[PDB]
Amino acid sequence: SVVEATWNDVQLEDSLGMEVGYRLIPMVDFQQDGELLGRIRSIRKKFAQDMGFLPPVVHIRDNMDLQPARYRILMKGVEIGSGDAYPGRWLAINPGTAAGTLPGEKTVVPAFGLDAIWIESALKEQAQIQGFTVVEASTVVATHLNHLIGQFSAELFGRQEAQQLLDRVSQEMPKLTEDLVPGVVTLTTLHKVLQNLLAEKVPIRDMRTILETLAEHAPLQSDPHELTAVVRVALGRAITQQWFPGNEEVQVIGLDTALERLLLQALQGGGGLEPGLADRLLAQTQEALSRQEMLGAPPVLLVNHALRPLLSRFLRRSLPQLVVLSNLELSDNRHIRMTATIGGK
Repeated sequence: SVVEATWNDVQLEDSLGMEVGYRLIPMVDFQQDGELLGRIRSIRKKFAQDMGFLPPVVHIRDNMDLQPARYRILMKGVEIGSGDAYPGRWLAINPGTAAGTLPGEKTVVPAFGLDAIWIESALKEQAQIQGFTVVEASTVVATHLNHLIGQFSAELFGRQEAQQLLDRVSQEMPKLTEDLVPGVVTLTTLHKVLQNLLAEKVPIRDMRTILETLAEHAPLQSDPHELTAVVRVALGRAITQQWFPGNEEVQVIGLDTALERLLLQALQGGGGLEPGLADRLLAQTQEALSRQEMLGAPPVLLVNHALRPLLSRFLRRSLPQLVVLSNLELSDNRHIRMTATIGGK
């Protein structure tokens, strides 16, 4: 080569990254406009003021093995999503209800999970008025990034990100922090708690309540999978108001009184559930899920407080659409009504 090899030639693995074909470099250009880097900043901003932490910088490099207009989205090196985005063009998408068609390569685009037609620039006002939603091309990439962050936010929330958060908390209630870590709770434990929380879509903007609650219970208990369940109940009014806004009815999914004990039994001296139960749940569970999807009701299962740690650990890795709550985490001022059940069909 021209210049001698130095340690600066060691590229470390990026927490969150992106690779881009040459036809897309113009929208990821530092020097030129950067039509996309604007949209990425707005995602990282609107994520911290919303989910309570700053996602890690998106390291974008180009890679010439890719098609001209293809992007890969990477996490810690592994590709976690990819798609095609064409700069001169726009995208037209039916929300499921519009009528008409249009000229183009019909593609079930990966960013939205809907069917949609890439169209050229001038058909805009017509596509909007036939019933379509018309987006720019950077917006396609950006929207695709945004789903991937809010689906991997548990694994993007690394220990280095937890310390960085602890330092933002520590400048607005320094009392709280000075003696909770590494005093009563080790940063390992705190991180395992906030990660278990981000994992089930539970916002952690209320550090005031999470540290107050830990500092109360940490001396007499230090299993994260146990403190997690107790921070959850501290956040009950906030979790309730997440999936059930207003003070109207609470149309939940529940499980059967016998099935409850069936599992409650398998809990005590069991190291895990047995194979037979397994496949019955997921079918019987997806059964009740499909009813609520027609009725207009949310996908929330409401279980006994000792069953939630493990129905969510078991069901969610198949149907991550599913929210698994606890009767102890709902507000009392709320009217319940189990409008779908998990029993003998």
